[PDB]
Amino acid sequence: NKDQQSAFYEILNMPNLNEAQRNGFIQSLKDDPSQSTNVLGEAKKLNESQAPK
Amino acid sequence: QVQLQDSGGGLVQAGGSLRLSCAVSGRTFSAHSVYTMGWFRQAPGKEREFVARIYWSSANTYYADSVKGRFTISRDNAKNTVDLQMNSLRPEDTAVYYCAARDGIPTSRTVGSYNYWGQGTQVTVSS
Repeated sequence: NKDQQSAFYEILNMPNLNEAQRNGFIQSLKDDPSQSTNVLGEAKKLNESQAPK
Repeated sequence: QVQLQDSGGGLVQAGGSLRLSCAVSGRTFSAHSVYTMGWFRQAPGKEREFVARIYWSSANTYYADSVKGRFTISRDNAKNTVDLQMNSLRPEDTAVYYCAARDGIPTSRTVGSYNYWGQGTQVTVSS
C-alpha cells in the first residue's frame, strides 16, 4: 500500500509531534491502511496546531 | 451467543493517544464468522453514539465523521479482539466507550442494531 508507506515516513519526521503522538498515528496506519490518507491528514493538523509559539 | 469485555480507558491529556480493547468470545465463533463489531461512546449529558464498526469476516471498516483519521478500528481473529486506537484526543472525546456486536450486518448505525454489549470503559480527556 503506497499511500500507507509514504504516510508512515511523513509522520515519522513531523517536527511538532511528540513520541506518543507519532507512535499512535503510526499504529493507526498499521491498524487500518484504508484510512492512510485521513490518518495522515489528521497528523498534519496536529503538527500544525502544535507549532511552537 | 457472543460475550464482550472492553478495557483500556483512562485519563489522558488533550492531544494524547489511548488504545481501547474488546475481548470477544463465543461457542461457535471463528475467524470468518459473519458478525459486526463496533464502538459507541456516551459523553456527559448524551446518549450512546456510534464511533466505528468493523465487519469481522472481511475487516471492512466504517467511521463516524467526527473521528475519521483520528481513530482507527481493527480486529485480530487469532486473539479474538477488536481495538480502537484514539489519537489527537480532545475534551469532547471524554465519554464512556462501549464495545458492541451483532451476529450479522447492521441495518443502522444506532444502538438498536447491536445486540451484544461490553460494560464500558471510561475515557477522560483533560485540557
